[PDB]
Amino acid sequence: QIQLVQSGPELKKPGETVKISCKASGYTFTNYEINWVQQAPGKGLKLMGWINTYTGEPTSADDFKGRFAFSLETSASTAYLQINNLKNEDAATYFCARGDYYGSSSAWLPYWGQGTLVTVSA
Amino acid sequence: DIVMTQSQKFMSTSVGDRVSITCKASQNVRTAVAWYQQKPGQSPKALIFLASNRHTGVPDRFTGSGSGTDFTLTISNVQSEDLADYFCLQHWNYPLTFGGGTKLEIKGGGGS
Amino acid sequence: QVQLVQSGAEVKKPGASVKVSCKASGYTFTGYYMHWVRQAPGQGLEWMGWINPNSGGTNYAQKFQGRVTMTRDTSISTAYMELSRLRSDDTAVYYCARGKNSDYNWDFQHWGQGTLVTVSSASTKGPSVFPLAPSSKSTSGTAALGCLVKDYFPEPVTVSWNSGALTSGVHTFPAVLQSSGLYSLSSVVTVPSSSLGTQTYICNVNHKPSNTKVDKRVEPKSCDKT
Amino acid sequence: EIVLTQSPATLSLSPGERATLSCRASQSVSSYLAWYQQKPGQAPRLLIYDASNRATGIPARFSGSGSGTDFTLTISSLEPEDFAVYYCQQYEFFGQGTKLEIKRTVAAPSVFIFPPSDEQLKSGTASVVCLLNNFYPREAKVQWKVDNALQSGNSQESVTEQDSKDSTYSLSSTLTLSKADYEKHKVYACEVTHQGLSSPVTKSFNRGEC
Ligand SMILES: [Cl-]
Ligand SMILES: [Cl-]
Ligand SMILES: [Cl-]
Ligand SMILES: [Cl-]
Ligand SMILES: [Cl-]
Ligand SMILES: [Cl-]
Ligand SMILES: [Cl-]
Ligand SMILES: [Cl-]
Ligand SMILES: [Cl-]
Ligand SMILES: [Cl-]
Ligand SMILES: [Cl-]
Ligand SMILES: [Cl-]
Ligand SMILES: [Cl-]
Ligand SMILES: [Cl-]
Ligand code: NA
Ligand code: NA
Ligand code: NA
Ligand code: NA
Ligand code: NA
Ligand code: NA
Ligand code: NA
Ligand code: NA
Ligand code: NA
Ligand code: NA
Ligand code: NA
Ligand code: NA
Ligand code: NA
Ligand code: NA
Ligand code: NA
Ligand code: NA
Ligand code: NA
Repeated sequence: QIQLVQSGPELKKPGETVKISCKASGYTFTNYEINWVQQAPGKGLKLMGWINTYTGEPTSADDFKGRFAFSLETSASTAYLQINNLKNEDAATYFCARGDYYGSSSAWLPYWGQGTLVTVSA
Repeated sequence: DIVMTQSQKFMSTSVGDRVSITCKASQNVRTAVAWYQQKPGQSPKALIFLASNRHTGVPDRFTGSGSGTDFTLTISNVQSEDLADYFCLQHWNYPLTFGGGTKLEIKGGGGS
Repeated sequence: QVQLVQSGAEVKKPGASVKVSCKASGYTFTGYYMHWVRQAPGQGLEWMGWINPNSGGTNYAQKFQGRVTMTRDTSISTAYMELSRLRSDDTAVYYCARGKNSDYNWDFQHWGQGTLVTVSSASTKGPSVFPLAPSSKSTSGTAALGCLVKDYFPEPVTVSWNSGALTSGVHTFPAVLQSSGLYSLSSVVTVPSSSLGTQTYICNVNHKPSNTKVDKRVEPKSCDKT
Repeated sequence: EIVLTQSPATLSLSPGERATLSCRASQSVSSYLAWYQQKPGQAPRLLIYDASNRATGIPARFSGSGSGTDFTLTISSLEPEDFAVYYCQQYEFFGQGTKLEIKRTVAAPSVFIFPPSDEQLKSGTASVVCLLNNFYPREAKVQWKVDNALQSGNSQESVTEQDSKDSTYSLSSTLTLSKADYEKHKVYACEVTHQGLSSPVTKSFNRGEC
């Protein structure tokens, strides 16, 4: 039942802004946090931040504080990633993932969106 | 942040064989390690969580072991559809951190 | 109809081990995680861990890592919880619990009936029953009498009056754990002060752990002082 | 880690009234929170999941709500079967419980004192029992005085579950002394103070009397 659907690929220029969506369905949306992961070439997978879907309060990882904003739309069961002042290094595939707690540990990521490719063309 | 070290960047195997992918945590993460499979174009798919527990629908060919800092993913009876990248993840403390990834080549190849 | 039937009460000494079983019926045993939750006397619920009966994989609370082992036997749809190196504060009722949904969830909709595990160095001992004598000179138009059920182990004890014919006004108090390690309780009943000389009052005490049945007649104390 | 603080520790309400039970999480993570009911000698029963969804078979007078860290279980109109202990839960963590008991008119206890039996003294111990019978509220002060000397550390109390008929409580206080110490004194008294008593009640006996 569980599905996370993201917006399509984005072709942007340096300095512009891009807003990626993550639509959730098949479960109680506010029961699970949404996490955002960056997969940039040569850098591996990096957790960018996560958002409390119940209160809407986001949290950014250290390296993504500033130009990266995480927001919410509970009525549509949708989480958003917005990147401001796009740089070349922001070119990557971006994933949203649901965080689940199974006990005696922090949350892991059992369900991922299909990914969103962001291309920075100069 | 906790670092997850996958020293194996690449490995080649044949259908029917078995391979072990290792992952070294920089801190004691107890048993909170998960393993993922990623095929080209697709997102990562969860294989193991909490070191040794399989996610829904994962064949028992995939087994995980380890606690503390030494962790291993073992893929027995490798099938052509196992052609993919594999990453470990520590979910002991945020921020969640991923291993560098291990590409698994299937000499028979041509599947999934 | 989902049902989880656990093994009977257990008695162990410090340092020993205990293994509780949980027989599942009314659903596909291998399709649902099984959890274990305990509850100390007078305290709340405490999660211990779960097991995936399909795979055998487990996960234990950090407080019990290295001291608890969870297994299952799919051939008899039974899950097990083994806690070793027992100590006094492991005395508690141990439950198995099954989630609501077929995937992993914390919503424990189905519970076993609980298995009491007593950890103590005391040996099995039947109670000593003494009368709580009434008196026409101690009324607050009602007299009170009872039986003192003292120094027994382990829980539980049941008390009736007149083989069950007397029920109204009966109060059988919860047992208290004495510093000696033995339990003790009292059972009282209020009755008309006028019937103390006409009605016979006997308390029927049963301590099945020691296969003990005691009947004690309660009457006013015989005073002979001049 | 999440700490669930339930409040109040005990709620005293009458059948027909509305009960409001609170559960506060040390930090807000999600709405993945359930409520359970538990009666003496029984296993918990799932009431609410996802903070506000009602489990199958639960009457609709139970409802759950929440806002950030603060969660609330509401029982619109209490039935006699609703008085029990209630727990909240998020992941592996449980609240410590809220007891819901029946509030009724104040009722003073009947007080009785029982001396030790000759048979018990022969064994070498003396148990003196003081009985408080069918009173409300549950709170009562029971003090032992031996020859007008306050006793401390040598008595235990036991309370019954709230009576299903009159919604009262009964309490026993057992003073335990060795035969030797029991023979060193004469006057044994049980002093009871309760909201339903205009003045405290004292029951006493003198050792080796009538
Ligand atoms: Cl943000
Ligand atoms: Cl928002
Ligand atoms: Cl999945
Ligand atoms: Cl390599
Ligand atoms: Cl091989
Ligand atoms: Cl954390
Ligand atoms: Cl196993
Ligand atoms: Cl009396
Ligand atoms: Cl609490
Ligand atoms: Cl509050
Ligand atoms: Cl978090
Ligand atoms: Cl009070
Ligand atoms: Cl005392
Ligand atoms: Cl008590
Ligand atoms: Na990568
Ligand atoms: Na965490
Ligand atoms: Na580091
Ligand atoms: Na598992
Ligand atoms: Na399998
Ligand atoms: Na096992
Ligand atoms: Na009664
Ligand atoms: Na006399
Ligand atoms: Na509240
Ligand atoms: Na039960
Ligand atoms: Na009902
Ligand atoms: Na309300
Ligand atoms: Na009722
Ligand atoms: Na309880
Ligand atoms: Na804990
Ligand atoms: Na007292
Ligand atoms: Na009782």
